[PDB]
Amino acid sequence: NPYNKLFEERIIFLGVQVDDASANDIMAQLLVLESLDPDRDITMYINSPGGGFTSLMAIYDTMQYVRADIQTVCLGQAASAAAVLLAAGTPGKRMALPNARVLIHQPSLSGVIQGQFSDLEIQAAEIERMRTLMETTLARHTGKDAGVIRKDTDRDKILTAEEAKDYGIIDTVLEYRKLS
Amino acid sequence: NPYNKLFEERIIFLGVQVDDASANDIMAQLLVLESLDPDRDITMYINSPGGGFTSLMAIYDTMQYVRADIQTVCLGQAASAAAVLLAAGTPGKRMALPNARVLIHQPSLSGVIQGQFSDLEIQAAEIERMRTLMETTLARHTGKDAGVIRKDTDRDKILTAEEAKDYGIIDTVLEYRKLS
Amino acid sequence: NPYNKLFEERIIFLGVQVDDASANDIMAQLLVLESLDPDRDITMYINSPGGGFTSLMAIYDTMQYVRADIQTVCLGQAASAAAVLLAAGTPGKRMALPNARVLIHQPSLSGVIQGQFSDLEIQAAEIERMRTLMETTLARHTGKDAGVIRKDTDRDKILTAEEAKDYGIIDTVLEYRKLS
Amino acid sequence: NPYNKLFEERIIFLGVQVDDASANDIMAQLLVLESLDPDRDITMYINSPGGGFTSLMAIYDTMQYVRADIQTVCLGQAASAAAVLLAAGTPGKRMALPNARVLIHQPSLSGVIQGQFSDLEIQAAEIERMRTLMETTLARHTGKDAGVIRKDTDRDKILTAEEAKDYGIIDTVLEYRKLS
Amino acid sequence: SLTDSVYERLLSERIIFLGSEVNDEIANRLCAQILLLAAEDASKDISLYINSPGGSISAGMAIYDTMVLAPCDIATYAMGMAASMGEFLLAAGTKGKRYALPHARILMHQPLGGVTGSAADIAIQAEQFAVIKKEMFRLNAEFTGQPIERIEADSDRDRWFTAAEALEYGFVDHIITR
Amino acid sequence: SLTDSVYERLLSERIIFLGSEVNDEIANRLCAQILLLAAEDASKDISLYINSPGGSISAGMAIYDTMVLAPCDIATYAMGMAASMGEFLLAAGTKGKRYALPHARILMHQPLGGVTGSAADIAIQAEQFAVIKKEMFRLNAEFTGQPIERIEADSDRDRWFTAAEALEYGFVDHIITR
Amino acid sequence: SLTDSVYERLLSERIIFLGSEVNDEIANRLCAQILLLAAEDASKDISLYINSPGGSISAGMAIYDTMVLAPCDIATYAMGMAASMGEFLLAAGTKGKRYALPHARILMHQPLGGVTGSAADIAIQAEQFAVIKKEMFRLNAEFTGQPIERIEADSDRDRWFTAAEALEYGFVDHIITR
Amino acid sequence: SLTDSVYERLLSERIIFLGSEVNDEIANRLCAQILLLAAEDASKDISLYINSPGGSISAGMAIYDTMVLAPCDIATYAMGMAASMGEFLLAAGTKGKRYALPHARILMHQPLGGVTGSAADIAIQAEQFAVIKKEMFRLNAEFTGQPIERIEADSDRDRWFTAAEALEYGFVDHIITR
Amino acid sequence: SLTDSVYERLLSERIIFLGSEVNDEIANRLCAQILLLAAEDASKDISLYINSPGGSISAGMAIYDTMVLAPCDIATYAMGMAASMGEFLLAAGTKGKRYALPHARILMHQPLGGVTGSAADIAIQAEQFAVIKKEMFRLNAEFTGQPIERIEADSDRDRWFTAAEALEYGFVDHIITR
Ligand SMILES: CC(C)C[C@H](NC(=O)[C@H](Cc1ccccc1)NC(=O)c1cnccn1)B(O)O
Ligand SMILES: CC(C)C[C@H](NC(=O)[C@H](Cc1ccccc1)NC(=O)c1cnccn1)B(O)O
Ligand SMILES: CC(C)C[C@H](NC(=O)[C@H](Cc1ccccc1)NC(=O)c1cnccn1)B(O)O
Ligand SMILES: CC(C)C[C@H](NC(=O)[C@H](Cc1ccccc1)NC(=O)c1cnccn1)B(O)O
Ligand SMILES: CC(C)C[C@H](NC(=O)[C@H](Cc1ccccc1)NC(=O)c1cnccn1)B(O)O
Ligand SMILES: CC(C)C[C@H](NC(=O)[C@H](Cc1ccccc1)NC(=O)c1cnccn1)B(O)O
Ligand SMILES: CC(C)C[C@H](NC(=O)[C@H](Cc1ccccc1)NC(=O)c1cnccn1)B(O)O
Ligand SMILES: CC(C)C[C@H](NC(=O)[C@H](Cc1ccccc1)NC(=O)c1cnccn1)B(O)O
Ligand SMILES: CC(C)C[C@H](NC(=O)[C@H](Cc1ccccc1)NC(=O)c1cnccn1)B(O)O
Repeated sequence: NPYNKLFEERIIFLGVQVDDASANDIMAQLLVLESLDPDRDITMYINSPGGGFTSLMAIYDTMQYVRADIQTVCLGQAASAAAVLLAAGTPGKRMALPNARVLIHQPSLSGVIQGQFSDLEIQAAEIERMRTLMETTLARHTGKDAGVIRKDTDRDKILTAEEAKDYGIIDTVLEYRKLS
Repeated sequence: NPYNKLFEERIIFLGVQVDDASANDIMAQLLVLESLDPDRDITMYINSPGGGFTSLMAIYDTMQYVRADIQTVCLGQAASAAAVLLAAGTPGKRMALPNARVLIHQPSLSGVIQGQFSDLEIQAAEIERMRTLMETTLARHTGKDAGVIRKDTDRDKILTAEEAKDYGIIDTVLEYRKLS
Repeated sequence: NPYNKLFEERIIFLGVQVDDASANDIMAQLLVLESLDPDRDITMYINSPGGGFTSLMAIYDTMQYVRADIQTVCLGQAASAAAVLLAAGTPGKRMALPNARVLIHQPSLSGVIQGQFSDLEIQAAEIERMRTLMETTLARHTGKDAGVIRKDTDRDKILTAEEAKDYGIIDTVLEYRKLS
Repeated sequence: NPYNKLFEERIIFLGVQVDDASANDIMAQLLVLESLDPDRDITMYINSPGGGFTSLMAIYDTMQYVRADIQTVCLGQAASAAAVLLAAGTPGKRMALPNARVLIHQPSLSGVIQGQFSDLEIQAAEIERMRTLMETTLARHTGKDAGVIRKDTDRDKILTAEEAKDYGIIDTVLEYRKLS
Repeated sequence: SLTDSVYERLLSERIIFLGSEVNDEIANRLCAQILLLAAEDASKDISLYINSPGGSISAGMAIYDTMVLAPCDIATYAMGMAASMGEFLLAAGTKGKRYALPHARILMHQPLGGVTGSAADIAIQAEQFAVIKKEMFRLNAEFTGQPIERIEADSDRDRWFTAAEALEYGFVDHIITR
Repeated sequence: SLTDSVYERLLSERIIFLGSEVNDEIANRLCAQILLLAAEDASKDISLYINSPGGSISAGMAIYDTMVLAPCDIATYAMGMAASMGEFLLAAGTKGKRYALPHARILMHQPLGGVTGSAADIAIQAEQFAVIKKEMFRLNAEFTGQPIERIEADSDRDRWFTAAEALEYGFVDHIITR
Repeated sequence: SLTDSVYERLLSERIIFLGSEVNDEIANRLCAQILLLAAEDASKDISLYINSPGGSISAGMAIYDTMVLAPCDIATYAMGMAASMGEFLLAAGTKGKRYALPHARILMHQPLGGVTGSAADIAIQAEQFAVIKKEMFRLNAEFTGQPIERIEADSDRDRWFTAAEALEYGFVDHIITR
Repeated sequence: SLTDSVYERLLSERIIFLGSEVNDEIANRLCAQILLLAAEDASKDISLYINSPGGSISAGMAIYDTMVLAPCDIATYAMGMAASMGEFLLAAGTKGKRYALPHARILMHQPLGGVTGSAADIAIQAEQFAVIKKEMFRLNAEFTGQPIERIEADSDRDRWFTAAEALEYGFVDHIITR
Repeated sequence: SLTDSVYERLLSERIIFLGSEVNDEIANRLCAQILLLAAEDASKDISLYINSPGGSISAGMAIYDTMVLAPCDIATYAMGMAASMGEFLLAAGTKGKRYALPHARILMHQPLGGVTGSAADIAIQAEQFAVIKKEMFRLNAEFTGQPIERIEADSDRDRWFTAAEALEYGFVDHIITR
């Protein structure tokens, strides 16, 4: 199996929709790699359309929590939660191949959530707290101010790898190191 | 298992719909084969109806990123994303058996995406960037100009193996090497 | 497992609907058997209702491409893609048990494909190219002229094993070799 | 596993609906048992509601084709294709336990098949050829004349084990060999 | 249709019915009936019998505005069930002419609804829901004569009233008894 | 039908209703009613009560053109809900004769829709959506008297107005009060 | 039905409506209305207000033939939306009597459809689609006065026109303005 | 209903419509209209405008028999689309009185259907389909004046005709032009 | 409804239609029409045009009993399709007054149905199906004048007849020709 073979090579794949199950798989892999060697850098390849904000914050907390550094390499697309996780890597070791996508926007609810107006007010304050927490994470990880993140992630802010490096989501664009 | 047996023989199969899961499987296989031997040519057999553009760019970035050369052999049909991945192989080692298909057209959205007119404008600019990036990739890989790719992939441009070799998608048509 | 046991005995089963997944499985098995021994004849047992034309041409290209000869033995039915793949075997080694069926007709679209009249014209020219390529393959493999194949596969041309041998789809009818 | 354990004991189970997949499984098992020992009798236990006629003829051709004799023991029901396959066993070694069912009728189409009247005429001639081939198989295997099979299988002819032995579908009724 | 026939025959007698969930279609039907009855005679009472399981606020807002802006005094009749927009439109009647049948059940609760879209869209929906709830509670305080804080504390969840309980609270002014 | 009966009876009194989502069918019904009322009397006002959750722009464009091209002065009445095409057709009324009921809720937001097809088709749909949005915003600026930049900045998302807020913005000219 | 009532009342005034997707049923209804209006008076204009999202060509062909062979001069009115068969039937009106309301949106694009059956059946459908597209483009060139090559190059994909753009292209002859 | 109203008004003028798929219900409606028009006046022409995508043969057989046995001369009018049973009933009209509108599309293909049941049932259905196809082809040869072998060779698959092509083949006798 | 209108207009002329599948509802409609026509005039013929794909026997039994017991002579007309209950009710007409249109297709086959429940219930259903089949075959032998054994041997499966074949068998007595 290639996933296990790269797991022995300290490589994690954030390759599916970011839900609680994929979040727990990524957290278990990160904790295993941290218990194995807490100094060697954990490589996280990110090709994901995102998902829930709680799974996003779980993976972010586990990436910042492990003693090993997280080299997040974005491939293809890091939308919604995967772009915040891509910026959540170790500063100076955040990579993305040149044709990868970075989609940053405010968190949204998957469908309609019904209830009384007090419960709707609570859910609205909670998604506003989610938006503020995502903006604070992107401000602390990209070097920008939270207000610039707030205007930019007001709608779908879509960037390339270079555009994400100028934005601060990644710290280096990875060249093609093919020998030919 | 024949897939694992050919994986020890440095052979990868792009044989399903190009979504994020198949993209991550192909990327994991490519990274394993690169970590095993970065000089031996990775053979990628391509029989796929394509899929998303982000998974397309992920597989393209990983194919160009690995130190091993990518001999892309198209079998049957390299449609949409699989034709761009077929052209994404190493120059001089892009193959296709004579009755294979190469379908190149502009990227489309799978269904209807709703939202406000600003979000629709953002999605339209994003799919225009996808079209321009696909045209630039095909221009840099087939030797043609991006405008010729733009007129040709305006609609479904369907080519045979010989027609793809004259077009530049492949560099060689593979003869039938049967001993009889 | 009987499939793997016969795979060590150089026997491949074309026993399901001919889609891209089954096509890639058959191609992987053929390439493994070619890499194992390129002189020993690959036996392909064919009991299939067919499927897509692109998977048909993929399996045909891989059967003609491998260095090993392809003894195609039709069991029960070889409709559509199967019958062309049955004729695609090595000349002189194409077999079918006496009560097998061979259904040859022009390729059809599975359902309705919508779009603008230019896209419909392109799809019509493509399915006409599919019909012409199937007729050319059957003419080069059965010894007949492409026009006779065109009139015969205009509708569902259904033949027995003897009728397929007189037609040229197979080169020998296999007798029942039971000892009693 | 009991199926594999009886497969080492030369026992095959025709226990599901006779479609192309079950047909190919039965053919693979028969070919493995023939390659193992072509003299030892292959026992085929038949408890099946039948299915397609092409899979029926595939299993019949493979049973007559293998060098080993086929002792078909009907349990519960040998209905439709399963009955013709029960009569398709080696003469003198066709068995059925006393409370088994044998349902013989003309082959039918599973649902409605649409198309032009020429295609419907072709499908009607094909199902008439199927009816004639089933009647010829039952006449050559049960000792009766094809016309008697034609009147009997005009509708659902349902027989017990004794009634199938007098009819000729089986050559022996198997007694209960319990020691008590 | 027999139901439409008896409805038009009671409309000729200035008796309208809020007999279903208050959606925009039934609301426009009721406002059209109110406008027709006001164009026929602007001095005779319009009897609105309400048997409704609730519905839309906008619809209820339209019915309420048509009730107040019609020169006729809208006599509302709580008939069996007045839940949500039913009780809001029942208490919206003319003071001294709001009635409850002696076994009607009146359900006053906070407006309900749904949030969707991006975070800014859900925040905008939050401002709109807060304004809607404040307007509905101020209007219910205007109708029942109760303080707005008691209205909001009682309609925080489902708050049930009988005929006498709604007469004591202020949704209706009399209990019809024979 | 009772609803169709009271609708035709108020159509005889030159009172039409935009009481559902503005699709092409309801739009053609409203334009037919407007053309009939203009053929009957071209000097009397046509009262259009709008309780609509929005709908199609084309439908709204058809209703708007029929409103302005009919010699009668179309008096619009915001009744409960005027969202999107409802507020666009409410503000489309004659100046000085656009009214809002005192508790109607008016929702102005950028036009919405979907993109489909190939990249060139979605680009063409992008040009068309940009032209549609610019035309709708210029028309709303013509109606409300506000600058087009304020219209676009406010209708970037869901923008809510009460009766007094819409009177201050310019969708309506008076607030009907008794 | 109120909608059918106002439709028949405007049919008595020789005003017909293409207010939905042009399928065979609505097409036969429109052709029956045209034949009735031609049997009543063959010298008075038939006003066809078109608010249609497109539909069937055979249906559009039937409506077009009924429009031409009708002794009456069919004055078409682009009302809000004229897409595909809507614009084809709008431009099919009498020259000098084709009008567009000042905010109607007109969508001209190559005919669409589907291919099914065997390869010979799909080839036959290809010949038929080519003949259909050539006939529609030649007819649009006859209507608008444009060359057929410009028609085919513009209607290769979705081609959008406003009122003034369609007046410049040739679908309509005047823009109704007050 | 407006559509039924204009249909009955044109039935009073002896103009019937085959405007949908020819199923047994629409067929019995058309035969009832033909029998009524023959009972009213047996010397005046019955105009049958056909815009049909095909349908059942039995239904087409019923309509055809009602057309012939009707004392009146059934003038058929190919209006837009005459496919399968539409073209069969169009060519079934009286000789010299079968017309095609100048842009109608006429499809003549072999009858289609379905087989089911046991092998004897499908064989019986095969005899019945062969007899049906031979009868339909002999009747089309009677109508168009073409040989039956040319009819069967042309209607083996979908065979398309314009107005002039159907006039040359023999489905219609004149092309209505103004 | 236009179809119901022409059906009632032909009912006034004593022409009824069996134009759908013979279920219990259509059967009771036909028996009510027969009873009404017998109450109006018991000496004039009732013309029953049958275009039916079959249906229920009970329903066919009800229609048949209403046909025979009505003092009027029920002239049946095979119109296009007479299958199962159609043919049974077509041959059920008065002797010398059963007609077939020259291209009607008549399908006589054994009654079909379904078994369900326990073994005793299915055995009871078997006795009932045997009695039903024997009664239907004896009645068809009474109608056509053929022996019951030939009826059962022919209707063992789908048995098809043209107009002349059904005239030779005995379902009808004349072939209407002009
Ligand atoms: C934008 C970044 C911060 C993350 C985004 N997350 C959300 O919008 C997700 C939506 C989602 C998508 C897929 C599956 C499940 C849930 N939002 C939430 O999980 C969420 C949960 N509670 C309140 C508010 N939002 B992403 O999916 O756009
Ligand atoms: C044309 C080449 C570049 C790739 C094409 N990809 C797309 O059109 C895909 C959609 C697709 C198509 C088929 C199956 C699954 C998903 N494009 C996208 O994923 C996409 C995503 N966001 C914006 C615009 N397009 B292919 O699948 O037609
Ligand atoms: C006739 C021979 C050449 C092969 C036939 N293949 C096709 O008709 C297939 C369709 C099919 C049929 C069954 C199941 C899945 C897909 N042809 C195609 O895949 C195809 C694809 N694009 C255009 C036209 N045809 B077979 O399925 O009849
Ligand atoms: C009667 C004997 C010969 C075999 C019968 N099989 C058929 O009639 C089968 C149909 C079937 C029935 C059940 C489940 C799946 C498929 N015959 C066919 O496959 C078939 C295929 N093409 C034309 C006509 N028949 B058995 O299933 O009744
Ligand atoms: C007295 C009233 C406020 C109490 C309840 N009304 C509401 O809150 C209703 C419930 C409802 C009905 C139909 C569709 C959606 C929501 N709320 C609304 O109509 C509503 C919700 N959000 C924004 C604007 N209006 B009642 O319907 O239970
Ligand atoms: C008044 C305007 C500015 C605001 C809103 N407009 C829209 O969102 C409407 C919503 C809608 C309705 C039916 C079908 C599709 C979309 N947009 C359109 O009608 C529309 C969408 N795309 C292209 C052209 N028109 B309203 O109509 O909800
Ligand atoms: C004015 C014309 C050129 C533009 C558009 N034409 C078409 O796309 C329409 C769309 C449609 C509608 C109903 C059913 C099938 C297809 N094309 C046809 O009607 C059509 C398609 N194939 C064969 C014959 N006619 B419109 O009619 O949508
Ligand atoms: C008129 C003839 C020559 C051409 C076409 N005929 C048919 O395909 C029609 C299509 C259809 C309609 C309804 C139900 C079943 C089948 N065929 C029949 O009606 C039919 C089919 N099998 C036996 C008897 N009649 B047309 O009717 O579509
Ligand atoms: C009239 C006879 C001779 C032939 C056929 N009639 C029947 O057998 C039909 C079958 C049917 C029809 C409708 C609903 C359920 C069952 N008659 C019956 O209803 C029926 C079925 N089984 C027992 C008793 N009556 B016909 O409908 O094809």
